[PDB]
Amino acid sequence: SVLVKSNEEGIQRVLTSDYAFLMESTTIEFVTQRNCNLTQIGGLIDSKG
Amino acid sequence: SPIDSADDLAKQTKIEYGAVEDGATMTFFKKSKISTYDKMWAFMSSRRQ
Repeated sequence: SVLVKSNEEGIQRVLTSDYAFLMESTTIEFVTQRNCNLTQIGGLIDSKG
Repeated sequence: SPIDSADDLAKQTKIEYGAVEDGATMTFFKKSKISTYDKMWAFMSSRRQ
């Protein structure tokens, strides 16, 4: 149900349903700079390089 | 509510908290599994930055 094969199908799932998608940091920055209907929650919870 | 209970710190999330990095305040809060102390360790490690 919540396990997503891709990135943009998760984008459509967070756009349509009552669903929260987890991306890392930078695609979050790209979709918040691009789309003004989406937002991030909290801070960076890890330090992956 | 007034925060005279230690469970009141687990109840709220607005008044944040920290501690000195000793293992009596960090490692002892990490292990020694008490549910409100699990909440304390979760808020300390999730807000470690």
